[PDB]
Amino acid sequence: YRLINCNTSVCKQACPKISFDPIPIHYCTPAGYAILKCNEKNFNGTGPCKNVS
Amino acid sequence: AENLWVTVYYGVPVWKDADTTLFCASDAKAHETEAHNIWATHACVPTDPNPQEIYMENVTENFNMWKNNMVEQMQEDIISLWDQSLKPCVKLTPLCVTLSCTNVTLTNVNYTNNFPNIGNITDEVRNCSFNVTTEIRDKKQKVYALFYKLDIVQMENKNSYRLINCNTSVCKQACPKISFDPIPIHYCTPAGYAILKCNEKNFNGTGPCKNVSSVQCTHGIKPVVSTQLLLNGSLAEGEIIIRSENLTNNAKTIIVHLNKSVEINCTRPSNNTRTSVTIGPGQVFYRTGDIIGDIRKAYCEINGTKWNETLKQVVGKLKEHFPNKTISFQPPSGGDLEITMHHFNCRGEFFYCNTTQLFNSTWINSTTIKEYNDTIIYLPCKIKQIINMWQGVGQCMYAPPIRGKINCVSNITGILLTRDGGDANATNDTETFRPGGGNIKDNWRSELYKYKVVQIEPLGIAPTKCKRRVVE
Amino acid sequence: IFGFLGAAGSTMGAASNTLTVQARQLLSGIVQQQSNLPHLLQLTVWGIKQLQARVLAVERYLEVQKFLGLWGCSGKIICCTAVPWNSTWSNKSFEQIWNNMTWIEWEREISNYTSQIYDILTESQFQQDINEVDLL
Amino acid sequence: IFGFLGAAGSTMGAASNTLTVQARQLLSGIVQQQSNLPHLLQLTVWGIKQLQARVLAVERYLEVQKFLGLWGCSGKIICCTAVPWNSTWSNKSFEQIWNNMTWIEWEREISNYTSQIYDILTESQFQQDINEVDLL
Amino acid sequence: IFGFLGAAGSTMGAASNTLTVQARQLLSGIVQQQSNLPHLLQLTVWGIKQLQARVLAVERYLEVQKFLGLWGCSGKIICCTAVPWNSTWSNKSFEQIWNNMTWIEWEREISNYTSQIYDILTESQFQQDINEVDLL
Ligand SMILES: *[C@@H]1O[C@H](CO)[C@@H](O[C@@H]2O[C@H](CO)[C@@H](O[C@@H]3O[C@H](CO[C@H]4O[C@H](CO)[C@@H](O)[C@H](O[C@H]5O[C@H](CO)[C@@H](O)[C@H](O)[C@@H]5O)[C@@H]4O)[C@@H](O)[C@H](O[C@H]4O[C@H](CO)[C@@H](O)[C@H](O)[C@@H]4O[C@H]4O[C@H](CO)[C@@H](O)[C@H](O)[C@@H]4O[C@H]4O[C@H](CO)[C@@H](O)[C@H](O)[C@@H]4O)[C@@H]3O)[C@H](O)[C@H]2NC(C)=O)[C@H](O)[C@H]1NC(C)=O
Ligand SMILES: *[C@@H]1O[C@H](CO)[C@@H](O[C@@H]2O[C@H](CO)[C@@H](O[C@@H]3O[C@H](CO[C@H]4O[C@H](CO)[C@@H](O)[C@H](O)[C@@H]4O)[C@@H](O)[C@H](O[C@H]4O[C@H](CO)[C@@H](O)[C@H](O)[C@@H]4O[C@H]4O[C@H](CO)[C@@H](O)[C@H](O)[C@@H]4O)[C@@H]3O)[C@H](O)[C@H]2NC(C)=O)[C@H](O)[C@H]1NC(C)=O
Ligand SMILES: *[C@@H]1O[C@H](CO)[C@@H](O[C@@H]2O[C@H](CO)[C@@H](O)[C@H](O)[C@H]2NC(C)=O)[C@H](O)[C@H]1NC(C)=O
Ligand SMILES: *[C@@H]1O[C@H](CO)[C@@H](O[C@@H]2O[C@H](CO)[C@@H](O)[C@H](O)[C@H]2NC(C)=O)[C@H](O)[C@H]1NC(C)=O
Ligand SMILES: *[C@@H]1O[C@H](CO)[C@@H](O[C@@H]2O[C@H](CO)[C@@H](O)[C@H](O)[C@H]2NC(C)=O)[C@H](O)[C@H]1NC(C)=O
Ligand SMILES: *[C@@H]1O[C@H](CO)[C@@H](O[C@@H]2O[C@H](CO)[C@@H](O)[C@H](O)[C@H]2NC(C)=O)[C@H](O)[C@H]1NC(C)=O
Ligand SMILES: *[C@@H]1O[C@H](CO)[C@@H](O[C@@H]2O[C@H](CO)[C@@H](O)[C@H](O)[C@H]2NC(C)=O)[C@H](O)[C@H]1NC(C)=O
Ligand SMILES: *[C@@H]1O[C@H](CO)[C@@H](O[C@@H]2O[C@H](CO)[C@@H](O)[C@H](O)[C@H]2NC(C)=O)[C@H](O)[C@H]1NC(C)=O
Ligand SMILES: *[C@@H]1O[C@H](CO)[C@@H](O[C@@H]2O[C@H](CO)[C@@H](O)[C@H](O)[C@H]2NC(C)=O)[C@H](O)[C@H]1NC(C)=O
Ligand SMILES: *[C@@H]1O[C@H](CO)[C@@H](O[C@@H]2O[C@H](CO)[C@@H](O)[C@H](O)[C@H]2NC(C)=O)[C@H](O)[C@H]1NC(C)=O
Ligand SMILES: *[C@@H]1O[C@H](CO)[C@@H](O[C@@H]2O[C@H](CO)[C@@H](O)[C@H](O)[C@H]2NC(C)=O)[C@H](O)[C@H]1NC(C)=O
Ligand SMILES: *[C@@H]1O[C@H](CO)[C@@H](O[C@@H]2O[C@H](CO)[C@@H](O)[C@H](O)[C@H]2NC(C)=O)[C@H](O)[C@H]1NC(C)=O
Ligand SMILES: *[C@@H]1O[C@H](CO)[C@@H](O[C@@H]2O[C@H](CO)[C@@H](O)[C@H](O)[C@H]2NC(C)=O)[C@H](O)[C@H]1NC(C)=O
Ligand SMILES: *[C@@H]1O[C@H](CO)[C@@H](O)[C@H](O)[C@H]1NC(C)=O
Ligand SMILES: *[C@@H]1O[C@H](CO)[C@@H](O)[C@H](O)[C@H]1NC(C)=O
Ligand SMILES: *[C@@H]1O[C@H](CO)[C@@H](O)[C@H](O)[C@H]1NC(C)=O
Ligand SMILES: *[C@@H]1O[C@H](CO)[C@@H](O)[C@H](O)[C@H]1NC(C)=O
Ligand SMILES: *[C@@H]1O[C@H](CO)[C@@H](O)[C@H](O)[C@H]1NC(C)=O
Ligand SMILES: *[C@@H]1O[C@H](CO)[C@@H](O)[C@H](O)[C@H]1NC(C)=O
Ligand SMILES: *[C@@H]1O[C@H](CO)[C@@H](O)[C@H](O)[C@H]1NC(C)=O
Ligand SMILES: *[C@@H]1O[C@H](CO)[C@@H](O)[C@H](O)[C@H]1NC(C)=O
Ligand SMILES: *[C@@H]1O[C@H](CO)[C@@H](O)[C@H](O)[C@H]1NC(C)=O
Ligand SMILES: *[C@@H]1O[C@H](CO)[C@@H](O)[C@H](O)[C@H]1NC(C)=O
Ligand SMILES: *[C@@H]1O[C@H](CO)[C@@H](O)[C@H](O)[C@H]1NC(C)=O
Repeated sequence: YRLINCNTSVCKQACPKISFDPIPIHYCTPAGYAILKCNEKNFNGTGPCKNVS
Repeated sequence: AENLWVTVYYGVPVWKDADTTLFCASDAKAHETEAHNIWATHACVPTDPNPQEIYMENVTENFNMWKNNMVEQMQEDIISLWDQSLKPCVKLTPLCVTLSCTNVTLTNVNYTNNFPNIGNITDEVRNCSFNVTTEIRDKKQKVYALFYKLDIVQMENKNSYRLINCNTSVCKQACPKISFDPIPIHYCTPAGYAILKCNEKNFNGTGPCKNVSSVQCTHGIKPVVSTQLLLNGSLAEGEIIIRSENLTNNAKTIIVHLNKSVEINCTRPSNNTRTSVTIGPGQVFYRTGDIIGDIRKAYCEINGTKWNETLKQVVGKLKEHFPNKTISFQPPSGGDLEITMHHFNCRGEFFYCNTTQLFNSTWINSTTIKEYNDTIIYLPCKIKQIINMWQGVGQCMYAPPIRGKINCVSNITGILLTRDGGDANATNDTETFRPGGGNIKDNWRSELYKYKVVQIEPLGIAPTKCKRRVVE
Repeated sequence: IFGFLGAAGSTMGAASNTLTVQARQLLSGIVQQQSNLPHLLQLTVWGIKQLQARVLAVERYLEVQKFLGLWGCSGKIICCTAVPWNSTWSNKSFEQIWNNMTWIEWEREISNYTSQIYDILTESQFQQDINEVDLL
Repeated sequence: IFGFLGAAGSTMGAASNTLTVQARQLLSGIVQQQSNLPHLLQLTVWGIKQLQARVLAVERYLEVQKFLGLWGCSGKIICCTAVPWNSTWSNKSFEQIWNNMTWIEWEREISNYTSQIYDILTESQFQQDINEVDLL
Repeated sequence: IFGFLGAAGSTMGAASNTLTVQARQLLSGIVQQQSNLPHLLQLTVWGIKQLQARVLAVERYLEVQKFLGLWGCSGKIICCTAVPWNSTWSNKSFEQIWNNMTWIEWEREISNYTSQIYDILTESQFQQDINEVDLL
């Protein structure tokens, strides 16, 4: 047999001291920008939102 | 008088000579072809659809070619882009081993459309077999490939060859899905700087220009790279212009910039097929499998009469700076293959054309006009694959073969000459100019000779009879 | 009406009626655009020259606005001042300045003293505030 | 009282009592902090997305401060100008603007002419500075 | 007659005469030069510390210029406002403030209230601008 990846690429070994635990990440805007959030609970994908915060 | 007080004016039209970080702006209409060009990448900001050029009337400004900083920035940008385009993709370290080449045997068409009748590509390519490694390290395979004789060097044991780069560097294959097409690049300044452009039509290199105008950024500049003849350039307006840093210093190159193009029509009539092997895990090496059908050396055709008149005009201009001598051209006297032969590019294939029928003649006194018949000059051209474009700074490259027939139609808007040094014991009223010479920077001085970067100083101070109202 | 630097060759009298055309263009530039199309594109060779051309545009604007703040000329295009001309900087008459020179020649005659005229301008504005704090 | 953008839905005349709330937050942010803990940590993926957030904040703030300086409204929140309203930009009455529209609705109504009003406002201030030079 | 920060030990009365000395140096620095000689020099380890030193200097200047714009003190060094010190921030007499106190000590003992004086100073200026709108 041969390894699965030996014709597509070469795979660097996942690296011993790092962790794959997902820590929550907050995406924040610079100064002069803002993020409008649609608070409607029964809100589908697109359209007008009426209690934007 | 005694009623003069300092008054600050903001926005006055003053400037000082300075150097800045020019960025790139290119038109998006040419792009969006998903071609991933090398130079005019998608990273360049969109250009202004209606650029503004303001005619500055009463000002004379001291322009200085040969000392422009705009050129060196272009050089560094070209080198950096060339390096970063070759970074991601395949190397060629497992490729070049002890090859074994024999003369190629081909089956081909007979007549081959023998209109030029220049020659035949036999005795230029070698059909070499060598052992490479497949995707598995513990398995070696014997494979054949067609290599031009300029890419392989002959080591000891004369029936065994090696690639030309192994003992000096490692070369990375020209990367398969990128383009070498020169898309025009505009060089725009930050906000606070301006570019002064000299509009004099008959303007030598340096001196005080009397017809300056102001622009935000330059015209389209093609990064096309050539050695002996400027290609795809911008024509001179007034007449033939001969520019050099000092015309009495033969170490300084001469740039002859024309006001009427002479088209050069280049073709590779051969039929090269492209095959692909695997030299490693996910690393594919492209090679020339066979030459089937037409077999003929690549050549470039030039109208003889147009070039002949162009040389007449260039000699007419040259006689003014050298008043009492005959002007005679001669072919290059030696050097690298990038100097002795006109080097350029088409669709990834790198051409080296001979150009010795264009560049030797004598013009003694123009005693009588000599009339001839229409002729077409056929310059033979070689093709190279292991390309070291810049001698020691640029990464060595291997350009894969291009399937099909290659054809370019280009303009010749300039010539790069180099005067042969003179002696003192006896000068028989003759001067010989040999083409080529200079570095790559002279290919971009031919475009950036009109432009100078200046920094705006908008804070002015002048006396006035007004006094600030002092509060009680 | 003239464009950018369009009256740079005209005399100081007639080149001072178009100060706004060279003043509208100290921050506005093409560089605020993003790209032709949006790895790590913020590190490309063309993507570093564009980052340093935004910091250059900002800095060149502040070094002229910083002086205006100190002299008390913020928000003004033409700003009078209570600093008298000693004529050691330049002993020309009024007519020989506003009718016989362009702005570039004038800024070359007093290039000696601009390092000192700036300090005199700053002190005068400071002396206006001290004379006004201890007076009201 | 309202928070940032809190009066975005109120009318023009009633949402103008909270201008300082949205004017105090044009440079202040979280980005100025260094990191959780400090190779070449300035070339991380989030070391560049934070370097360009600091530059975007500066240019966004300096974009309007440039116009305030030209118009002569530096250091002021509400600034009165000597430019008459020709009503071709909008001919709505006083009560149909300050008591009936919204700042978002209003600014979308005269978005056609804001490129010209900026030129008129700048040139009007230049004429005021010329007048006082030949007056004092 | 003093250098930068030369009056940091003097009393507040005698240390307010050298305000311009510490004010001329909020943008000016050595960093604005290019280098000893012009691989990838723009991303050297010390080509990045210079890039972030230029941004830090610009942002530091704009943190105080932002306030002076709101308070109405743009273009002035000693700006006299209309906010009444209510003596809750400090009940020290006028003599004791300006006559054995240094600028460093004063800032420390009112450091609890600068977050509130800044918001009061902004509100007074806004109330000034509203009063002129319905007065002119
Ligand atoms: C949806 O959400 C779900 C809920 O969050 C989520 O499920 C959770 O998944 C995470 C995954 O990280 C789980 O966290 C891990 O839990 C492990 C359980 O450990 C048990 O066994 C230990 C004995 O080995 C016990 O000691 C331990 O009890 C105590 O454990 C803690 C001390 O370690 C202590 O604080 C607790 O209070 C408890 O009392 C438990 O019984 C745990 O082992 C693991 O620890 C790693 O991560 C910690 C940080 O969270 C580090 O502090 C710790 O040192 C471990 O890090 C090591 O391993 C990492 C991964 O390889 C490396 O990156 C680190 O560098 C480090 O590796 C170093 O040390 C090695 C020696 O240990 C050495 O060999 C290496 O070379 C290197 O030097 C971690 O905490 C969590 O428990 C799950 N939740 C539940 C409820 O079970 C789910 O995954 C989510 N869904 C999806 C799809 O993701
Ligand atoms: C001096 O100036 C002249 C004039 O500009 C210049 O000549 C021109 O050079 C360019 C660059 O090589 C030529 O453009 C190429 O032309 C070939 C010819 O194809 C013919 O046949 C097709 C039908 O199949 C016709 O549609 C076409 O019009 C031609 O008649 C094209 O095949 C090339 O196409 C490639 O580039 C396109 C760019 O959008 C892609 O869309 C296309 O898919 C092709 O890309 C392929 O190769 C890429 C790598 O190169 C690869 O990344 C892609 O994935 C894909 O595989 C191309 O259009 C142009 O024809 C020349 N014009 C003339 C009149 O000769 C000279 O070159 C210049 N001098 C110097 C020294 O540079
Ligand atoms: C828009 O969303 C906000 C969310 O804050 C709604 O306000 C809350 O609504 C929920 C559900 O009705 C209540 O339980 C909360 O007490 C409300 N207030 C807060 C502070 O959460 C608001 O009602 C929504 N808009 C409309 C028109 O209902
Ligand atoms: C300064 O340069 C401009 C460049 O446009 C010159 O304008 C051209 O001059 C030639 C020579 O007579 C005319 O044939 C063209 O019609 C003119 N316009 C253009 C667009 O080319 C101008 O003559 C030069 N000299 C002066 C004094 O302005
Ligand atoms: C290109 O420049 C040459 C100058 O070298 C021009 O040649 C001149 O053309 C005029 C036409 O009226 C003749 O009278 C001159 O005798 C020519 N000079 C020489 C030295 O032969 C040529 O006309 C220019 N062509 C274009 C298209 O601008
Ligand atoms: C460039 O070269 C190509 C081929 O070398 C030219 O195309 C041929 O031109 C000859 C001229 O007599 C014709 O007889 C052929 O029919 C053309 N086609 C082919 C397939 O050979 C092309 O015209 C040249 N371009 C220029 C500008 O001279
Ligand atoms: C280069 O040499 C190799 C081997 O010497 C040639 O490969 C063989 O070519 C013959 C042609 O008659 C075929 O029948 C064989 O199948 C090919 N493979 C082998 C393993 O023998 C190759 O054709 C040569 N290339 C050229 C262009 O002549
Ligand atoms: C090569 O250039 C010459 C010009 O030196 C061309 O000859 C001209 O051709 C045109 C069109 O056929 C005629 O009107 C002219 O009278 C010819 N002579 C001159 C002096 O212009 C010749 O046609 C060109 N060759 C090709 C293949 O196009
Ligand atoms: C370009 O072609 C010319 C011929 O057109 C070559 O000149 C010949 O070079 C060989 C090499 O020693 C000499 O033996 C001949 O006497 C030369 N002249 C002729 C008419 O053949 C020239 O060498 C070619 N360029 C290069 C770089 O090889
Ligand atoms: C090669 O040169 C020819 C003639 O000099 C160019 O043809 C003209 O180029 C100008 C560009 O200024 C266009 O405005 C004209 O429409 C073109 N045609 C004619 C009949 O004048 C040609 O564009 C040049 N090729 C390249 C790639 O630049
Ligand atoms: C949203 O619209 C409603 C309805 O116009 C506003 O509610 C009125 O606000 C005014 C302003 O003080 C009061 O005089 C009225 O009594 C309110 N009710 C009605 C029925 O008109 C509301 O204020 C608006 N939202 C905001 C944030 O101002
Ligand atoms: C440092 O403190 C000393 C006090 O010990 C200051 O000296 C006094 O200065 C005042 C005003 O110049 C004089 O009226 C006193 O007579 C001085 N007293 C002594 C004992 O010399 C000194 O000026 C301070 N230095 C600075 C730079 O503030
Ligand atoms: C002048 O300043 C001095 C010190 O800066 C003050 O005197 C200090 O008083 C405290 C008691 O509150 C003593 O503990 C210190 O030892 C004193 N300082 C010295 C140097 O002896 C004094 O209060 C200030 N002047 C006035 C009028 O309050
Ligand atoms: C979401 O629901 C609302 C009301 O039911 C409707 O107006 C809107 O079109 C819907 N959007 C989609 C994407 O279905
Ligand atoms: C190949 O080139 C030689 C060189 O002149 C020529 O004699 C021959 O006819 C060409 N063709 C073949 C098939 O050999
Ligand atoms: C390739 O290797 C095989 C077996 O290892 C050998 O027979 C053949 O001669 C080699 N070909 C070369 C070295 O060109
Ligand atoms: C260029 O020509 C002008 C006059 O046409 C002359 O004054 C100047 O010295 C020349 N410069 C050079 C470098 O030859
Ligand atoms: C050129 O090579 C291709 C590759 O298969 C072939 O199809 C084509 O027929 C060849 N050209 C001629 C003229 O036969
Ligand atoms: C070029 O012109 C000269 C004029 O002296 C002539 O001798 C020569 O034969 C010409 N070249 C061609 C190829 O006609
Ligand atoms: C041009 O070519 C050679 C180059 O040295 C020269 O000697 C000769 O006189 C010229 N003409 C021909 C036909 O070679
Ligand atoms: C004029 O400049 C000199 C230069 O030293 C200076 O001493 C003098 O004080 C200046 N004039 C006035 C009125 O201050
Ligand atoms: C109003 O618009 C008209 C035409 O668009 C113009 O003539 C007039 O000057 C404008 N008003 C002002 C105050 O400029
Ligand atoms: C305001 O302008 C609109 C559009 O020209 C026009 O229809 C309307 O009658 C105008 N209002 C008045 C009061 O003239
Ligand atoms: C004085 O200022 C302080 C600041 O904390 C505040 O708490 C207090 O209410 C103020 N007093 C008056 C009368 O405004």
